[PDB]
Amino acid sequence: CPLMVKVLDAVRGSPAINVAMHVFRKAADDTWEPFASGKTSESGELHGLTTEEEFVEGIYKVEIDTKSYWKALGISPFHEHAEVVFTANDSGPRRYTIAALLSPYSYSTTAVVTN
Amino acid sequence: CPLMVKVLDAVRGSPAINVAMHVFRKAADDTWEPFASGKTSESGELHGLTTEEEFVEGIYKVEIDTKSYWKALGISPFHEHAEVVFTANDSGPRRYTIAALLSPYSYSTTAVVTN
Amino acid sequence: CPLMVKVLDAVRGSPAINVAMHVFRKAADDTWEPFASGKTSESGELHGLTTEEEFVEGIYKVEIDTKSYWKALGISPFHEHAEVVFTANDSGPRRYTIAALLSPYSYSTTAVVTN
Amino acid sequence: CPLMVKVLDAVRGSPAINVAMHVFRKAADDTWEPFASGKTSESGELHGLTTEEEFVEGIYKVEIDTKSYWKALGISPFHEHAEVVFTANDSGPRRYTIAALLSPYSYSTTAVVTN
Ligand SMILES: CCc1oc2c(Cl)ccc(Cl)c2c1C(=O)c1cc(I)c(O)c(I)c1
Ligand SMILES: CCc1oc2c(Cl)ccc(Cl)c2c1C(=O)c1cc(I)c(O)c(I)c1
Repeated sequence: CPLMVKVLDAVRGSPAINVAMHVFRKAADDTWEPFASGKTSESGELHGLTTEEEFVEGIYKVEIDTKSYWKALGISPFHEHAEVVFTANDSGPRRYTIAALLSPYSYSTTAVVTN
Repeated sequence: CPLMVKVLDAVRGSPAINVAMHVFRKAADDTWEPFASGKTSESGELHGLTTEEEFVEGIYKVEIDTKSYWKALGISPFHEHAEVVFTANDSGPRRYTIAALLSPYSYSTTAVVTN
Repeated sequence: CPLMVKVLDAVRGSPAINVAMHVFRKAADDTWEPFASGKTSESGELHGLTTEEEFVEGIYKVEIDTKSYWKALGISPFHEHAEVVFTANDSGPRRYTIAALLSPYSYSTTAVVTN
Repeated sequence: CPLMVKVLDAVRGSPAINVAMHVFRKAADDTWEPFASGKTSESGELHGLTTEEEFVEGIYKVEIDTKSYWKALGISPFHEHAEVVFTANDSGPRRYTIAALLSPYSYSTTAVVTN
């Protein structure tokens, strides 16, 4: 699993469950081609988005539907979505975890890139 | 000033100076139209992007060029940019401060919205 | 003003108003001695804690009463308080802004240090 | 495992390895009794601190030696340590993960409390 996403909820102190997201890959014409998508599990995680073979170098965008998450909780959110845009680069075997910690008016995001 | 941005550096504990950013507004045809742009000052702040009359209701995107910031400091960061996308002025005019705290592999972002 | 604190609310997207905090300084006997205290204003800021002459080198602790903040909003938060402990003025006098962004189960804290 | 700690590094985008920490429990005389300690693994995690039987309600402090971590990396840090102080409360079976994301001049911390 070369690319995984983890989402946590800073209001409830829990995994953010059933958070939908779409992953896009930047095309030569600078448009965002849909690449993969899913919803987070009960652990706030989304696995199995891509494979080693297809996860080639390039610019990728993860668009996390945080607005729908907060709306389902009855809490007014600020952002339309949380977007994480990064370049994936071949420097040895790399596994990427994109993590986001969500609050209604704020979010934090980090990457855990390992071998 | 109804739309201001502030950027801090979490490595040096300082304002993030000379950070370029572009603001877009979603058009009726669903494309992102250019709205305003600028760079942060010595205080890490960017003021004067718009006016109360021009800053109508809509969905706005602030694209903060964090990559160029880190690269000029010798650092190859994870993110291509920090994106902040939000609906503004849906309940009447408000003043928005978009803030981002930057590290090479992570950033946090929040908003301060006043009436 | 060499020591200022700013506190924001990540749920409401606003300053965190009326947040009490106590500042301590580590004594030569290694106990925490009271140094200054106050509460945040309508802007979420606390100024006037000390002076350049009084704010000598040393290890300082800012104890931010986040629990009382959340409880007054009806929320039972995770943390008892937010603690920020740092050495100040070790290379000569500096100006410090201690910032905290609060959510019920999470907070971020940073420092802005200027010469 | 009722209490676990996870530490990540926002400069290198990796688990924070070999980070030492001590856990304290508040005593009746308001002093901090040493309770448990350890160093994070290659995954940035510390398990096996306590057991269900001894992890009773009370106020607990996790003191994370972030200063030694950054010093070992040759990077000048702001904080003496990162402290996380919380009340553990019996509301059904609860597992606590205390997580911290570290930068030299800033850190974020959250709790993931589950059943
Ligand atoms: C969404 C995950 C996450 O994102 C963070 C950001 Cl962005 C800032 C600070 C923190 Cl602490 C976190 C954080 C975690 O708490 C976390 C991470 C992993 I990997 C994990 O297995 C568990 I359990 C918890
Ligand atoms: C409490 C202030 C604060 O703390 C943060 C943390 Cl800890 C992480 C990320 C962010 Cl973006 C912030 C943040 C701000 O938004 C901020 C800071 C300053 I100085 C400021 O003048 C204004 I306006 C806004």
